[PDB]
Amino acid sequence: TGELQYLKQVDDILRYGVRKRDRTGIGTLSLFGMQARYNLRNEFPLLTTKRVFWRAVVEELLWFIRGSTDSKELAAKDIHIWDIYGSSKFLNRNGFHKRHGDLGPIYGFQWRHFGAEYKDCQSNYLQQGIDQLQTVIDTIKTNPESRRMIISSWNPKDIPLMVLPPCHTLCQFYVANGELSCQVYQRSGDMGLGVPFNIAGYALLTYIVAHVTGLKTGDLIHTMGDAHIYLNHIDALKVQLARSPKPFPCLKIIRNVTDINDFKWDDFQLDGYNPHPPL
Amino acid sequence: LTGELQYLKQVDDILRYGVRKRDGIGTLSLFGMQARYNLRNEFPLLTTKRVFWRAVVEELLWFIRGSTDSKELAAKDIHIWDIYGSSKFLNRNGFHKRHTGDLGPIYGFQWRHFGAEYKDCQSNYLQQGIDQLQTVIDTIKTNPESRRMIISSWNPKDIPLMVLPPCHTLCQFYVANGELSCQVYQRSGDMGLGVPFNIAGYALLTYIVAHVTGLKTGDLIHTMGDAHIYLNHIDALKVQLARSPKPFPCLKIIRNVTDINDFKWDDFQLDGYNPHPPL
Repeated sequence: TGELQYLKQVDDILRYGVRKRDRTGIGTLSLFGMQARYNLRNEFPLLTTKRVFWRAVVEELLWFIRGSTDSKELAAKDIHIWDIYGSSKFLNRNGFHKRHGDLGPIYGFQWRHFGAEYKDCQSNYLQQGIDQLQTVIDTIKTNPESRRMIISSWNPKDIPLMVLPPCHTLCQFYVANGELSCQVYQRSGDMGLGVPFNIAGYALLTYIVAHVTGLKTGDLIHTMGDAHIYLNHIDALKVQLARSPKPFPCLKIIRNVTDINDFKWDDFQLDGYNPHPPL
Repeated sequence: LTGELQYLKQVDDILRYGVRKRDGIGTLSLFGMQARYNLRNEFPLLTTKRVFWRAVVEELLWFIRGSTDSKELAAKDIHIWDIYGSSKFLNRNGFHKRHTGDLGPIYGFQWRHFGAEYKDCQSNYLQQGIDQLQTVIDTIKTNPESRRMIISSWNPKDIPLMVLPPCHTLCQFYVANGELSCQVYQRSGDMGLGVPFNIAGYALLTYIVAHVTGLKTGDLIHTMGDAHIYLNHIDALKVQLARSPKPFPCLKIIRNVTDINDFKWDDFQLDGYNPHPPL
C-alpha cells in the first residue's frame, strides 16, 4: 500500500467525514490524525491519480533550502503559487506596514534562521538565528541514530509577522540500516492539492539528503492534523478515486552535490510519470 | 484496532521488526507510529502496567502554571526531575551558574511564555513572553474550527538551556460535534515507561480544556517519532503483552473550574483502575 494509502484516506474523509467549516467560509468534510507511510526506495511518490505540479514542488523546496523568503524569487521561476500573498494590496490591507513583497518569516526562514528579528526579505540573515535545516546533516554522520533531528516551522512570536502560519509544521529524520526516513507533521491538509504536493515535497527532501549523506532512502511518513475535503470537489474527487492509479516514478540525481544550498531544478531527472488527465 | 490494544501492536511490531541501536544503551526501534484513544466516557490510562497517576496530574498542573522547579515537585513526593535538577547533574554540562531544583524554559514556561527572556525560576515571568495555552483555550470559545490551534515544545532557542530537549514535541487540538480532540507528537518514547505516561498526560489535558471550555472530549491521537524498547526490559514486556488489557477507568472533575490552573490534585476522581501486577 504505497499509492492506496492516499486513496482510502480521502474515502474515509467522505464516508466517515464530519462537516466542519473552512477559514474561507466554505464547508468541508473533516478527519483527524491521518497517517500514511510512503516508499522512497527505488520509487518516488508523485501520485498518478491526478497530475502533480513538479516544477512548483522542486523550486519551492530550493527556495525553502536556500534560506530565501520572497514572492519574486518563485515568480522569477514562473511559479506564481505564492505571489497572491506578496502584493501591495494583500500585505497592506491585511494590516502590513512598510516593506513594498515580503512573506514574513515563512518556511525556510524558520529552517535556517530561528528567532532572528525580521526586518525585511532581502536583508541577509547569515549567521543569525538557529539553523535547523541542517543541524541534521551535521547530526546525520555525527550521531546517525537520534531523537534530536527536527526542523520546526512553528515559532509563535514570529507568526503574526508571517503572511500565513505553516500548514506543514515540522519534520524529523531517522537513520536505520543505511537508509533515511523523514516524517512531516501536516496540521492542516487538503487532500486535493495541499497534501499530494506535500507528499512530493517532503519525499523529495529525503532524496536530497540521500546521495548527500551516501544514505539510501527508506520511507516517508506523512502525518496529518485536520485532513479535509472541500464540499465542491467531492463529485470531482469521487471520479478521481474511480481511477486505477498507475505505478510510481523513480527520481534520479545527475549532479553529485555536497552543499545542501547548491541545488537547482536541472539536477533533478524523473523517470516515467504518467498521471491521469483532468476535466 | 483501538486503544490499548493498538498499544500492544506497536509494542508487538517493534519487538519483531525494530532496529538494534546504541545510545550508551542498546534498544530496538521503529519510526513513524500513530494510534487512537477514545476519550468518550473512559480515560486511556494503561492497564498492562501501573502508570503513576499523581505524577501525571501534578506534572501537568506544574506544566500549566509553567513553573519549572524540581523543588516544587519533590515536596509532593513526585520526583522525576531531581536527576535533572540536582546539583551533581547540573554542574556536569555547564549549569555551574544554576541553583538546585532549577531546570530551564522547557515545557511549562514555553507554554505560558514563549520567545521570552529566560532568567530563573525564582523570577515571575507574567507580563512577558507569549502563552501557547490560554490562547488555545480562548480560541476554542471564539473560533473553534481553526486548524492553527497548536502548542509546540520545540524551541532551539532555549534547547541548550534546558536539561533535556522536550520528549513530546507538540500537540494540536480539534473541534467537531462539540468534541474537543488532541494529537500529541512524541519525538522519542518508551513503550514500557514514558509513552504510556504521556498518553495519560495529554489525555487529561484534553479533558481539562474540554471541561474549561464546556466541550465534550472526543479522541486522542498518539503520534510518535522514534519509538523504542530497551533490551533492559526486552523480555519482561513480552509477558506484559501476554496479558489482555482491562477496560479503561473513568475520569471525573469535581469542582467547576472556569480557570486553567485553579485545578488541584483533589478535583480528580478516577474510577475503575485495576492495572496488572509487577512482573
